Formats: sequence, structure tokens, C-alpha cells
Amino acid sequence: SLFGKYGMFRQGMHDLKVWPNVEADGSEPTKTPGRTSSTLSEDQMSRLAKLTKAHRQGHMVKVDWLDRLTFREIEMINESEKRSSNFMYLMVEFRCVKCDDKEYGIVYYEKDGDLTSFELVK
Amino acid sequence: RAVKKLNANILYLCFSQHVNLDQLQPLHTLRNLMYLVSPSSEHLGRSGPFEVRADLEESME
Amino acid sequence: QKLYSRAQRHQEKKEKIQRHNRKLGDLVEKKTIDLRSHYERLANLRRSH
Amino acid sequence: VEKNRKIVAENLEKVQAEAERLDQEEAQYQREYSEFKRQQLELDDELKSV
Amino acid sequence: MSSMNPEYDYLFKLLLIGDSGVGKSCLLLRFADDTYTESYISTIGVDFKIRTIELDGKTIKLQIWDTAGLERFRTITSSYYRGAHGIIVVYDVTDQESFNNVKQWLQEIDRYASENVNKLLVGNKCDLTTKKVVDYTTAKEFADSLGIPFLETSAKNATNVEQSFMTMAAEIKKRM
Amino acid sequence: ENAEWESKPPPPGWRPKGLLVAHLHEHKSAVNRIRVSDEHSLFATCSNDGTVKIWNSQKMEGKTTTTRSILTYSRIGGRVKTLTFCQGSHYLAIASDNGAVQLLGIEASKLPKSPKIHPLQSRILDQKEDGCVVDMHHFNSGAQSVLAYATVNGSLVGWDLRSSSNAWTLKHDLKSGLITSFAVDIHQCWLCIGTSSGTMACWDMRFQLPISSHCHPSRARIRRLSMHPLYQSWVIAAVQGNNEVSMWDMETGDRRFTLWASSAPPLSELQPSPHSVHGIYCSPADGNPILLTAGSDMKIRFWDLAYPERSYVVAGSTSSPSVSYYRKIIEGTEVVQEIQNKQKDTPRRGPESLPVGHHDIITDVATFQTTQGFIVTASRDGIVKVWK
Ligand SMILES: Nc1nc2c(ncn2[C@@H]2O[C@H](COP(=O)(O)OP(=O)(O)OP(=O)(O)O)[C@@H](O)[C@H]2O)c(=O)[nH]1
Repeated sequence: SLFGKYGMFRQGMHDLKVWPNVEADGSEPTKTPGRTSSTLSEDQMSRLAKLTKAHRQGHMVKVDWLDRLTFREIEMINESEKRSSNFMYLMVEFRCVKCDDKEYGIVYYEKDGDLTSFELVK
Repeated sequence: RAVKKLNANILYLCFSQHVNLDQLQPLHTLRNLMYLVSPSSEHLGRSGPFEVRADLEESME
Repeated sequence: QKLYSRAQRHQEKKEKIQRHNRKLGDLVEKKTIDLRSHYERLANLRRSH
Repeated sequence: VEKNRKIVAENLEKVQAEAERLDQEEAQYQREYSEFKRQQLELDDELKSV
Repeated sequence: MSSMNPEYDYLFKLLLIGDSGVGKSCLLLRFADDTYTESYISTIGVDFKIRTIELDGKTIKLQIWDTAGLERFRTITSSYYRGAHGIIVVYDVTDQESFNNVKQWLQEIDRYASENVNKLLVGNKCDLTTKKVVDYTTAKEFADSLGIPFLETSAKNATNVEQSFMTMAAEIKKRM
Repeated sequence: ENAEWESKPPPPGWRPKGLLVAHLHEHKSAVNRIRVSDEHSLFATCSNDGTVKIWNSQKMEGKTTTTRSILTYSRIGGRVKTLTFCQGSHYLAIASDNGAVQLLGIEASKLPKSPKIHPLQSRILDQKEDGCVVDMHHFNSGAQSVLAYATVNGSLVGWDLRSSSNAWTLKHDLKSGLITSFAVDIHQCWLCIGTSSGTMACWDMRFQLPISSHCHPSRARIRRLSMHPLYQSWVIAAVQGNNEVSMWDMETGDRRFTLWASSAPPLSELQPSPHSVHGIYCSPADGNPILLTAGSDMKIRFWDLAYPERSYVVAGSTSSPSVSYYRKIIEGTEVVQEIQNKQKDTPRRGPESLPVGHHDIITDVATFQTTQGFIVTASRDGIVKVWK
């Protein structure tokens, strides 16, 4: 989806799960969804991938000693998952908008987005 | 202070021996002791938990 | 084969652990009875004193 | 080659199905043992108290 | 005056970055642990080996972070560069794509790293002379055009690797 | 940056003299836990008798004639094993051996009305699927106030008391033993689970993944776990036997500091001493962390990790011979060993002074501070004593 769960346009790098042997489906809801929402079975790889990225951007607390061990654990999980889930992941990156060095987010809004009882009009 | 401490000690002993709370008076020193060391005190000598009655705690305050 | 041998050891461990708990439960009950007697003795000795 | 591969795969699947069943039973044993272990730890503390 | 420690007169945060499968992990293993293997586990997140060295009689504790080379573990922002004292950009001499992207990494370093960060291009997989496709002059013109230190190394045929970490430490010491 | 291990650090130079201040024997069975409120105005104790009792810590200062439980909750049923106060002293969590966990609100009703406790939220764990609660701690991430509790089936669940949803769920490997205790980092980044088989498993809470699993060489049961107040990667685990309290750095797995208060040869893996540490309290003090430990040896011992020579017994049997503590390095672990000095009429006013110590295993230790710092200790015979 081009707009997120809160109407914000996607930003940064996003890894989309590629469904093998099927054309990309545009119906709503898509039969070949790239971003598996949290409502379905939480793929430990998908949850950890989001966490690794959240860490890279500096959105997670850095604990040097924990990181060496935790990231090493993530490496083992990702290595194990890559061996059993042979699914390919295609990376897509969306452009970012900057003005005066500030990043702006595009939010879905309609151009026209900005009396029930009458005494005489029946 | 000494009399208060003694009365507190007697009351504490009465509680430890499960003395009948209806016979205990917070200001009666020897009367409480007489009921405690009374041959009729059925719980005198028990080893177990005991509760200090809020009414007896409040009566000392 | 290794899983079967582990499974056999676990079956032994379950019965073994069950027995250890049963022995302790009876021993605790017995020591509780002896303790009850001890408290009665203490109470009687105290009452006499 | 295909027939032999199919036979070997079938045997591997049968042996793996038994392995998964044993693993579930082993997990159940750990659960029950945990309950007995809690009791054992409780009794040891109780016995020392008595 | 300030508090200091005898275990290291200086602590240099190094940082290995570069596309996937270039050799970032093996450089770290070959330097820190004199270790090598053909078995590839794709680095995720961060790794943090240590080697303590003496240079010019002064003692430098290198702290030599790996980084993810897969894209799916990578983000436009990257806090890993923050506070880095040195940055090592790695390419695989058998992987032209991994060579071309070196400019993209220098774009990353210049955006996030410390303003004085000592870069160092390291041509890993330099044991692959049978498959070398980025050659010394080809890189040296680029590296010299930036003035970044340069070397070619193999963590397989170790010896080049040692000089790569010694070079980084030297260029750091010259700044420190 | 604002790392606070305790809402009220002990006064400087606090050395508990072991003077009994209040003797509370309201519980009918073994007391399982002691907790102090965040405001330090109240503390609570739970017992096998099925009751949870909340006490006003300010009332235990001796200024009141009779100190009894301020509130008595008994609706949880079964044996109440553990309890913990939640930030702001407004919530009390309780667990029973039946598998029932209920959060009761302690309403600080204005005097003279006694506070009323009413069950606010309740959770009933399936005795077949989840089992009973083994240990429980509460940590507030600011947005979610999560109570983390561990079950017999190895499920560690953090119930966010704000949204009633599970903030996080961890599944411990039962092969590592039954969960016996856990500690959560002050920085809330990670938590460590101790087991009955002596395994100490480290869990990263930021990623919610188990990172490392290490087992004690003796495989002895872990009684209490606490994060180290000074070392961010160290966890202090009191292990069954020899009254051993060992601090382990979970990054490398090496035992860095160990206390050996047993008659067995120090660090001896053979035939341990039947005394064990039950309660562990770690305070940074102000750079010299102090640990007070009490256990089946009925002694409350203050071990000073900075000056082990100054460690001493706070409360114990009156006839206890003088003990000296010496620091020695054995097998790479800094071990402070308690050595009993062989003790080689004075007129007594009245009968021989009665022993103020506990007569049964001290099951837990906690501290509260009012005008002075106090240590509260409860024993398996149901007696809770508050010492200054
Ligand atoms: N022939 C040769 N192969 C190497 C050399 N260094 C690394 N490799 C190979 O490349 C693999 C990956 O090395 P890494 O350090 O992980 O490369 P990387 O950039 O870190 O890859 P990621 O960790 O996924 O980012 C190794 O397992 C080796 O197979 C080298 O010096 N010579």
C-alpha cells in the first residue's frame, strides 16, 4: 500500500515479500500482499526484520553488549529461516521530500477535505 | 510511659495467648493479667499465629 | 533410537519424581503430627509453670 | 531413481513424524515434571520449616 | 587532566561497511580472531570484535564493528556511523557491482559519519586474482581522487588483511 | 540517563544493627514474598494461608502502640505465593497456587476509614496450560504498565494493566528447568530468568528474544535473581547450598563475585551445606554495593562487596560465635568467605535475653524507609519481623 495504516505515505527502504510464480495482484485486498500486517501469523523473520531496521535507524535503544548477542541471535534465526523459507524479498525504496532540511510526509487528504432541523424548510 | 509500655506488654501477651477479647480492657493492668494467667484461659500456651484486634489497637491510641 | 532412550529415561524420571514427592508428603505430615504433640507438651509445660 | 527417492523420502517422513510426536511428548513431560518440581521445591522448604 | 585507563591509551571505533558478500565479516574475523571459513552467515544488525594494539608505543584498543551488507537489514538513516572514529569501505574484487557501489557508501559516510572520519577502501577477495575485475590503478585513481587510504587484501590468503587494519589504525592515530 | 534502582536509597553508612522493631505474626503459614510500595508508605506480604496483607510502613516505626495489617485480602484463594507493588502505590498484584492472578486496589481512604481492597482485574491461568505463578515483577514502560509473571509451563507473560492486553510474551525452554525467579533490568532492556535446574537464561526485552543460556556448574537451584546495581550485564543469583550468592556477567558467563558462607570448602561442588540464601537485596549504596542475604540458616548477613572485611551478621542466634570475612580469589572468582571464629558469670537482669531472630527459614527479604531505613524479613513459620 502506498499509504500506511495512518494515511502516511511510505518512506525509506521497505522489503516486500515476493510471492513465487504469481503476478503482482492489484485487487483490494491483494492476494499477494507484500507487507504482512500484524493481524496475520506473525512471521518471526518479519518481526525481527522490522526490529533490525528499527534498530538501524536509531529507533531502538542501543545496548552494546546486548546487541552483539541479540544480533548474533537474529543472524542465527535469519540463517535458519533462509534455509527453510526459500522466499525472495524484493527491496523497494520510496523517495523522501525535504525542504529547508526538514523531511515532509505525504498524508492522504481530499482537496475538499477542509442544519438537520429546519423551522420553515420542511 | 512505663505504665503504657506495661499495658502494651500485657495486651500483647493477651493477644499471643488468644485471650477472650471481650474480657480484656486496655486500661486494666492486673485484670487483663488475671484473665491471661487465669486457669480458665483455654489458649494460654499455644504456639501459633495471632492477630491484634483493630479495636484493641485503636483503644491504645 | 536416541529419542526412544530419552523417552524411557523420562518415564523413569516421572515415576521417580512422583515417589519423591509422596515420601516428602508423608514425612511432612508425620513431622506435623510430632510438632502438634510438641506444641501440646510446650503448652502443658507452660501452663504448669 | 524416482522410485528409490520416493521410498527414501517416505521413510524419512515417517521417521520425522515420530520425531515430532516424541518432541511433543517430551515437552509435555517437562511441563508435568515442572509441576512435580515445584512441589518438590515446596516440600523441601516445608520440611525444613517443620 | 582527565580520567584515563592503562588498558588502552586510545579507543578507536572502526566500522566495516560495504555491499553484501564483499568480505566485511571475514575481514573482521581475519583481523580480530585470526579466523577464516568459507561458510557464509549473512551479517545482520551489528557485531563487535575487539583487538588491542600498540602503535608508536601508545596503546590503541580497536573496536571493529561489522555492519549489515544485505539491503533488507539496512535503512536510509543509519545510527551505526554515529561516533565512529574510522570507517572502512570494502568491495569484492570479483564483483564489479560491489565495486561500483563504493561511491554510494562514500555518500553514506559523508552524510552520517564524524566529519573527520578516516576512510579506507579495502579491496577484499584480493586472493581471487583469477577473477579480479577492479584493478589496483582503477581503484587507486578513485581512492587517490578522494585521498582515502587504500589497500588490496584477502582474508582467505590472510596477509593483506593485517596491513588493512594496521593502515586504519595508523590513519586514525595521525588524526588522534 | 535517569537510572534509579530504588525510589529511596538507604541512608549513607546504613549498617543494620538487627534491633527488632516490630514482631508481626499475623500470617498462619509460610510468608512467600515481601514488597515495598513505590512511595514507601506501605509494604505487603503474602502467605500460604491464602491471605495477602498490606502493612503501613510508617506505622512500624514504633510510634504506634499496635502494628497490625492495615488491610487483609483473602479473596484470591489457595496459597498466595508472591505479591508486588505497582508504580505509584495504587495497585497490588497477587497470585495464588491455584493459578489465579488478581490485581487488587489498595484504596488509601482518608482516616479514620480503613482502606478497602477490591479486585480490579482478574486472570485465571489454566492449571493444565499455564499453571501457577512462580515469580512476578512489575515494570512500567511509561505507555504500558506491564506486570511480568512466570508460569509453571514456562510462559512468561507481561500483562499491561493499562490496556489489559499482553504487552509481550516469552516462552522459556523447560529443558532449562522450572522458572524459580526472574530479574528485569533497571534500563528495561533485558530480563534474566533463573531456574530450578540452575540455568540462568538471558532474555533481551528490546527484541523479545532469548539470547543466551548458561547453567551453573553445580546445577543448583537459583533462589533469587537481581540485576547488579553497578555492572549493567551482571546478575546476582543466590544458589541452593553453602549460602552462596554469586554474581555472574551474562555477556561472557564468568562468575565475577561469589559469597561462600558455608562450612564446605570454598567453591566446593561436593556435598554442599544445607544453608541457602533465600532473600537477596542489592543496593548500590553510593559505589560500594551492599547485599543483605537471609535464608535457611536463619541469619541475616550483610555482605559488603567493596570491603568484605567489614561484612557482619545483622540478626541471628544470640549464641552465634563471632565470624570474620576474608577475601580470596579461587578458580578466578573473587570469593568472600565467612569463617566462623572458634569462640574460646556476668550478672543478667532478669531471665536470659530471648533470641530476637527467626526460628524458621527466612523465606524473603525486603526493605522500606520512613524516617530511618528498615529491613523487613519474613520466615516460613509465618513470623515477619521489621529490623532497624
Ligand atoms: N576468496 C575469498 N573469499 C572471501 C574473502 N573474504 C570473504 N570471502 C567470502 O565471502 C563471504 C562473506 O564474507 P563477509 O565478511 O560476511 O562479507 P560481508 O560483506 O560481511 O557479507 P555480509 O556479512 O552479509 O554483509 C565469506 O564467507 C567468504 O565466503 C576473501 O578474502 N577471499
